[PDB]
Amino acid sequence: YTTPKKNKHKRKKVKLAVLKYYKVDENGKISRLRRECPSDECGAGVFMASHFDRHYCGKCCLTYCFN
Amino acid sequence: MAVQISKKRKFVADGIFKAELNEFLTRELAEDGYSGVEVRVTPTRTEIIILATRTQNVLGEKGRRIRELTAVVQKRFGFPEGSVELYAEKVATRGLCAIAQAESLRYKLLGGLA
Amino acid sequence: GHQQLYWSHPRKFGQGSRSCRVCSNRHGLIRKYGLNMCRQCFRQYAKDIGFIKLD
Amino acid sequence: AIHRIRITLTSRNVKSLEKVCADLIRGAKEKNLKVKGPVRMPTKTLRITTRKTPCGEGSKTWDRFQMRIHKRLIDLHSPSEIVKQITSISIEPGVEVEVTIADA
Amino acid sequence: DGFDSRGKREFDRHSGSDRSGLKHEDKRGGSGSHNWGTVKDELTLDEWKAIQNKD
Amino acid sequence: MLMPKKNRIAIYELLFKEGVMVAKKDVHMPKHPELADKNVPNLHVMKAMQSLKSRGYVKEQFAWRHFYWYLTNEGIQYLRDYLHLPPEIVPATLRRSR
RNA sequence: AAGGGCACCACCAGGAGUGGAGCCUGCGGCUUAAUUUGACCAACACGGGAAACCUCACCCGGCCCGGACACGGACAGGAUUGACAGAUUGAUAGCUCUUUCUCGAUUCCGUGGGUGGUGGUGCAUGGCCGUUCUUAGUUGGUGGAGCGAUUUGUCUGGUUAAUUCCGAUAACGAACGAGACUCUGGCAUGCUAACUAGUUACGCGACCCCCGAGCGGUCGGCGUCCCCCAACUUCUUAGAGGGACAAGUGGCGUUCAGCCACCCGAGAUUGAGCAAUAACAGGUCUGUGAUGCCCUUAGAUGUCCGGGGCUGCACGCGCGCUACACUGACUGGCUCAGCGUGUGCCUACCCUACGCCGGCAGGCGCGGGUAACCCGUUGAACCCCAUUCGUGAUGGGGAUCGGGGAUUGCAAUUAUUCCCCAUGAACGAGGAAUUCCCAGUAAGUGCGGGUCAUAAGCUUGCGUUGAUUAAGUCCCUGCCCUUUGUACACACCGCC
Ligand SMILES: [Mg+2]
Repeated sequence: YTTPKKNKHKRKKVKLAVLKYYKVDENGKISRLRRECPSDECGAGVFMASHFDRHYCGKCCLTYCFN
Repeated sequence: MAVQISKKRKFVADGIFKAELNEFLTRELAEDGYSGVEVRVTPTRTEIIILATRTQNVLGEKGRRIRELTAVVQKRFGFPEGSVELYAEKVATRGLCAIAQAESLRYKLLGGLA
Repeated sequence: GHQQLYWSHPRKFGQGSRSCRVCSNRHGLIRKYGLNMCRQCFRQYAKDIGFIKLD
Repeated sequence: AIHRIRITLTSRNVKSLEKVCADLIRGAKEKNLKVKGPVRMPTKTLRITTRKTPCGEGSKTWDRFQMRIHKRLIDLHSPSEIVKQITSISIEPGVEVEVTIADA
Repeated sequence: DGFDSRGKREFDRHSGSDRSGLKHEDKRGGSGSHNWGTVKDELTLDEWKAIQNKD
Repeated sequence: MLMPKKNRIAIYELLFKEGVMVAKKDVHMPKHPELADKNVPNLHVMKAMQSLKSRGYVKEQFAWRHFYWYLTNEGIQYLRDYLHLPPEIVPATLRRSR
């Protein structure tokens, strides 16, 4: 035994709290502060990521980068 | 012809099916004194006979076990539905069957007899 | 690991592709006449298959 | 329809193959169908030579397993139809038939 | 030290186990249940789905 | 086991449609020969049947390279209340025409 | 210890060799991160073990759970599953790091409990195989000898391949093994037959013919089940029947068992397979969903993936291949086989004809064949007939090595294999020793199968050409039987 590498650390999820990444205003006006994934199997429900430099579909893995 | 397999491979494959079916039936019906399997093959359908010591045991309540085996041997070997028939036949003079006596000996020794 | 490397090895040939139809062993394979049976499993099942020792 | 049928019999044991051919010729002769003589195809010997030992240690003894396949041809050529006259084939286990028309 | 360089023993008859040796000694003269004997011993879903998706 | 519910329900409904189950011992086989339209893998069917056998709703037999799971009476009612069925729907092994 | 008997894994008489040389391959050793491991007559081309990856069991690294089920937690306000980009990594392993999405009770965590393992133990075992031993040995019943265990039968002798028989005879009658048996080869102009085998006869042709041959010769040219448009099974195939029995004659013998020779005969001993009571701490847990116990089980000895290794080289040994030459090598022409395979459940991979391109290896189209239908009349080699070489390490040998060109594969480097042009090493018949063998045999000589995507210096078969010596013996080496001795009986690997 005695592997030169120290034991690899397995990734642990952040156990993130509730999403709530879309807000309402003046007694309720829908406003999606996130982006929407346009794929047809993705549908109108799921939402795009909000990376610092790209937009990523969590299911379809489509990318939309702004440069 | 092109779809058909050669006669040599056909007969080897038929023997292969006999061997596998016999081994599966041995393992499954060993505790019922399964003596052997005899398979009559016609180009239309396949008829197989389980020669056993206890037909009343190899076929379950209302023939549940035998029809269950028929379904099993359909699924494994790809036989089309309703093209294979399983029959159970009592072995004549079971005392002369080498496999049956060996099975009864195994049952006795498992029970713990000297 | 994940899907793209677990069985990604090209196994369309060689010893690793073929296996014993009885005991899943890769040694002593008899592929003649489409047997695909082991050197030892064939000696076990030859009588059932129909191969008889004549000479 | 005018029809001519070639029936091929194939098996492993000569006794039952000869029985299942001879009764076919004998049955058709009573029904007055022109039966060409049963042609004996050369027998096919599948030979497998394998080491007897399951390990490798020994005096290098080999087993010569032999599987013989015997094949017979029977031709029925009647001026009239043949399928309606012959609807039974009287098979026993082991022997396999294959119907063929003379066109093939 | 009972073996040569390769590892085969130089005295095959000299048993290396304290429990048993070359000869088979019988436990209690072959007595008890799980033992050799003695002299005394010698002497339908498809239609249900079809009606489920009906309404 | 990371087996999705669609795969689970398809395998269970096959097991209740016919009280038998046959699968090759091949974890790397992409699809089961039966109900390959569901795109379930043979690994999933093997592990589902293994988990069924562990709690005893099915009995497992093995040929050369094939499993032969036979559904049990204890499994009949478990599948009944898992698939929400009345006690009238039975496998063909239980009833044929009667 | 003595006396008998047998055996080409004993000799004799010989033959071909091995050990001498080069190389392939397998062991030991050395070396190595690993160079995985078993086996030491009856291991060492054996594990069907010809390993590029896989195989793989070993090493260097990195993923995954494919840890069932039970209990308790955590949890739709999320148990949890994946993942684009950058780093990071060999990796386009979201393996991890920043990162926000996505997945919906399947999972996750802890405690018990599984499960798998080419991990160990073949000295815990089953099965199978090898050997003693394919030697001729082994055992009841009844009767006799005995107080018993036991013994006789199962033997002085002759004879046989054989306790195979005959004879002697307190034994008589048997049984297993041997034999008999099955398969295979040798003969049937006798039988049944055959457009997936053909043969004769006949008809059209094609050519040599013309001297004219003319029922002339050759034709694997085309045909005559193109089913109305010949017969036949000799050749071929494969079924049933026959045939060979020491049957006939002479000689030897208890004149018995049998032995020798000769005639008629195809054959007067064709090869195998099977194979007793038992024994070998023989070999295999690396054949298995054969298996006990032990070991490991999440940083895995599970499983997968990448690379390497199994090949590694001062040396020793074993099975082998090629040679040392003229009984030859090269070049060309002529001319003859038989085994047997051939398109795939998974499974990806078949045998190849024909035409075209290239010098070759090969490449490109176009078929046929699941097969007595196509390869294929298997135009095989040796050999035979002509050319050159000329006793010279030489036109023998092709080892070592350079360059180039193709094929298979995901991948050819540590050269897979193949082709082409170059260098041309030992080797001039091999010490002590040692192996195999009695007739279609040794040996020369090629062709199939297995291994196989690519692969034969291996093995298993087949055919071709085709001998010398021997019809004996216990000298050597062993084995068996009898007598004998024994303080052994786990049986000399003993006891002491
Ligand atoms: Mg050169």
